[PDB]
Amino acid sequence: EADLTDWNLPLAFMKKRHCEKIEGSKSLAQSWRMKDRMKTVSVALVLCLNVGVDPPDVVKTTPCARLECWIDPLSMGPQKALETIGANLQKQYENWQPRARYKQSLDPTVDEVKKLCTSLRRNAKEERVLFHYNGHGVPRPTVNGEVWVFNKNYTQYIPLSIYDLQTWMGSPSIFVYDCSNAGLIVKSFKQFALQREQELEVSMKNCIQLAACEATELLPMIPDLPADLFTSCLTTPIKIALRWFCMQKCVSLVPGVTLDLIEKIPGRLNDRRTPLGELNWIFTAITDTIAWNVLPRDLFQKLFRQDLLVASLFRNFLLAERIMRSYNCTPVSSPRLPPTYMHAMWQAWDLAVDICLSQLPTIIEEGTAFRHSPFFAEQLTAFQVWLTMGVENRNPPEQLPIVLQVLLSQVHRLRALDLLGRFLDLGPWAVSLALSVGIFPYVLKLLQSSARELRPLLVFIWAKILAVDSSCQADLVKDNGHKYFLSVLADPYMPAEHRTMTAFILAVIVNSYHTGQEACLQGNLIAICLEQLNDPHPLLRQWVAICLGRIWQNFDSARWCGVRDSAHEKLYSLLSDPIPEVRCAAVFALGTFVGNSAERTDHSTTIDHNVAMMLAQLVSDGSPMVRKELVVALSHLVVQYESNFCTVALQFISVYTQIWRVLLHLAADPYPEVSDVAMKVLNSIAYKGFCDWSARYFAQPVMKIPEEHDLESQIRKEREWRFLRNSRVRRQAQQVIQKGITRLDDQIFLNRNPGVPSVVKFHPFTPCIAVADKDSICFWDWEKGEKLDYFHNGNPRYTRVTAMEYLNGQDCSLLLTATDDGAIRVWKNFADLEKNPEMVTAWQGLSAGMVVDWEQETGLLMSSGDVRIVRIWDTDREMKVQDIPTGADSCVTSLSCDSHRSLIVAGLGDGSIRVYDRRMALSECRVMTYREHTAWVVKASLQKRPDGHIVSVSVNGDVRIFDPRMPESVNVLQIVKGLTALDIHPQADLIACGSVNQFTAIYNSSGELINNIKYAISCLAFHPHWPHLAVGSNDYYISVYSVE
Amino acid sequence: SEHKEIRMEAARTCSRLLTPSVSQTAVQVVADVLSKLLVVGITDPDPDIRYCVLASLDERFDAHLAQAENLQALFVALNDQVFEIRELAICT
Repeated sequence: EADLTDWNLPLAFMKKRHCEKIEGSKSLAQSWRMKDRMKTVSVALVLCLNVGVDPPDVVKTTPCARLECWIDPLSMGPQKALETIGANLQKQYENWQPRARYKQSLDPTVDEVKKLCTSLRRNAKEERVLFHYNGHGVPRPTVNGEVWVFNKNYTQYIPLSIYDLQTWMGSPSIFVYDCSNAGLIVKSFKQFALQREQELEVSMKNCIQLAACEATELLPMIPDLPADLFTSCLTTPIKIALRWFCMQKCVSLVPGVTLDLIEKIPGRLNDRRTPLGELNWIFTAITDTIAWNVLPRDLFQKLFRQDLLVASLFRNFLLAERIMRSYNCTPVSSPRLPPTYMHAMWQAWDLAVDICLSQLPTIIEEGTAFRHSPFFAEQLTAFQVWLTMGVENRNPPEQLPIVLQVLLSQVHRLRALDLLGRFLDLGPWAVSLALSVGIFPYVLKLLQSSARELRPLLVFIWAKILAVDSSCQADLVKDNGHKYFLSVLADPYMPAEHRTMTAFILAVIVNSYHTGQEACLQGNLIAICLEQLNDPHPLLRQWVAICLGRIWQNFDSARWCGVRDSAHEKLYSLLSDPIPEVRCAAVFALGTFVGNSAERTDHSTTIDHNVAMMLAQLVSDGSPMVRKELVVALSHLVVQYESNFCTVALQFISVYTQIWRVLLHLAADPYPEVSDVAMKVLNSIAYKGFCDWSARYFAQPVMKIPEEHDLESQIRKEREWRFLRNSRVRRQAQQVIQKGITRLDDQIFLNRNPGVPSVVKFHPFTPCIAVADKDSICFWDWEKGEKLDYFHNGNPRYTRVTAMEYLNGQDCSLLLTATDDGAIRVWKNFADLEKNPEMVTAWQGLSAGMVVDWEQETGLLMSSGDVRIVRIWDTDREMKVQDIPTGADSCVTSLSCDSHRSLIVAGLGDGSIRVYDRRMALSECRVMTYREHTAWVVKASLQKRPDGHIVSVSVNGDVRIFDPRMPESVNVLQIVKGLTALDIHPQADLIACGSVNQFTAIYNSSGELINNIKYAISCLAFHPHWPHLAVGSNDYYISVYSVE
Repeated sequence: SEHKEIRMEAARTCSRLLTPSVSQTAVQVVADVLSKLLVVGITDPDPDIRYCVLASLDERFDAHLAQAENLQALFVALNDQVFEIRELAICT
């Protein structure tokens, strides 16, 4: 089952390639941080009507458009009713905003106009004035933008002073022109504004304008219309829409409806549960949706998000565009809008009305409890579909402005909040899109609700926002909402993920600035954070320790609880942590605990000294990141220990010097960045971050599905074709042994390679024979018989590259190199000369003789040398974790750590052979000792086998074979008595002898011999399956031997 | 492959070869061909190709047919010169 064996075969440093790639970003528009709040001043209501006096331009007919604000003056008290309409119109505007004033201005002459406009403008200059007009009992506007009222005499022509109004309205304002040629007023306003420019050459028009028709047009006279139609739309859209609707079609698919019933829809145009609330509420959603769809991006916020009475009547403008184009009108706007009348969302409106008014012919009479509209259910479903494929970031989904209404609506909030969660869990565009749509104020407000439902919802959403967003600035902590988080930091009633997010959110609140460290005192965050050290989830333990380490920022009043309730000592339980990310997170927090203590000394010197000695312990790690974070926790102590360090530094030319001793340990490290990190921190004293990795994760999508179950997933397709290949290789490479051994009748190659015999390794299925210079990783090709290249291991030339291993064999051909001084270094990408290699990790493992045994077999690395011990290395702790001694005192010179009998052999520096049951107590490891060697053990092949026999050679000059259950050397080959190179390969059962002659000597485990062939040599090895030989030889050279 | 009969059976190929196929990776491969096929259904000036391309769709792809961009391609098809294409379109 080869591709299952290939993945079952473990691999090394898999996560370690991820972390250092700490992400950065730049600030958006993020204009949900919206500034400008010029509201309205007041409404001018220059209600020029001269009631009953026909402007002589017009001739009426009996079927006449007559109503205004749904009052008829012809059937009312004439000169009295002229007041009533002004109050009525104000009261309609008060529905759209009452927090601004009103003057009801009836047939005003220029003096009256001057008084009205200038007095109101004088009360507030930068604020928006509302110019509002009606052109009745008043002829059509002049070519030069003028009017027709004086002392209500006879529709008397008057210049409107419009070019003076142009500075009265020069600062922000809005204008409405209800008249028979309003586009002429707008055009001429441009000619006067251009005359203002033709002075300003020594705010051209920011101010808003709404025109009841274009210049060429003239108003309708159909009696079924309210006469003030443009205003009636801008003021009462629902009455218009319903009263338009009911006339339009030419077969009434619901037939019961009449004008009479649409007057009597129940509700009060301000209650969503009532039908008369529902149609408005739907209309409110539709208009935004078109706006987001069809406008260029900024213009939407500029008109529909900056200000209320700007936006609100603007929504009605689209409804006006529809009815007006039904008739012969084309109303027009200050800004240069694109058209809208056609858009598909209008048909969603018309269906929603038909559904509603199907019922009303009974509800009016039969006490029918009405059926609520399905509009929102239908809408969220469509969005849910686009998420459920979720297949892109292209043409982003237009339902987005509908979502905002359900974030408020309790009746349906849950579903919407989840869907929004999934959307926010997508990549940063979706976050940016929600933010710039103006999701923020809802997501700000709604944490007012301590409903447990917000834990998987608004809290998760907050987490993902903050994962990218630095601009949220403990806002809900200077506001009330934070009380939510203070529960779900510690609240156990859900999985630790929910605490992980909250620990991150509170770790963000302390990341932001001192507002979080104040919030620590406003809720005792230290104590409840320490309670979370105990939960099993490692990334919670990380976020808890990064929380406390940010709590101990320069806000020393927080460190008072960290001292006075023993946080720093209690936290040492996460120095007893196997997880190097959690270990680092605690190491960081103790770093800032001492470091940021406002240069406080005295009793803190004694206590923080214990923190320093406790930190000094964790030098144990092959981990590059613990090796950095240890030195960085010490540079954090130095944040106030630089107040003492100058004299302490001189002692190597107590506890300050234990920090110094640890810094002096890491400054030599074979990973250049770890030697650098310690070197630069020693040097800065001599002259006198990880949390961003935690942040760099949290943006990643969670709901999106891991790959390997998909047959089209490329990781799987590479594995499945390329590694399954090795069934045939693992057979074929051993088939000459299966078929029985034959003469060594051929050679692939004899020539130079740039490496010394201090290391030789054969790569099993792929061509790199590694033979390396004493400072090197260097290579030649066994498949084709060809030069590959030299590269540098980086160890200094008084040391020696002494061993090599591969952290698989076939797939990810990661390689380890080891050095006589110990130096362990791990390497990639040279493996098929694709590109330039790099070092994935290195550490000074083993700090006479050095030896290595990597187990692909089990997922463990082992090595021995001057430490008088076989180190056993674990990549899960990233540490030396188990330790087997020399037994005698002469350090090990050849070894095998078997895991098929589970044994060690240590061929020693005194030439004795130690055999170990590695289950025995570590002071007692000897199962056997042998002493038929007494100089130095050059070869110690304890075969990792069911017949786990020992072949061994020593500087005494002899070969012998030994059995681990016998106190003796049992049998003999000695084909040459003893010699400068030998191998005994455990899957070929062959031996090769480093003949001093020009022909290499070759023999068998049976004591039999085979044909000797051309090249004293210092190293050789057989292939891991093939009965073929690589000879790393002597004098920067290789020769290779086979059957043919 | 402007030669008429190639185009007809190449449609009837791509359809059935897709029919046999959670993870994004396969679904992306479905989507990729599916739209590039659908283009032809409205596009082709050889009218019976327009017919056969539509005829090749079924419930066997309903999830991607519930996608809005495709609903536009359907609506575009829903109005046509050829009565039978319209008769087929309404069913979907």
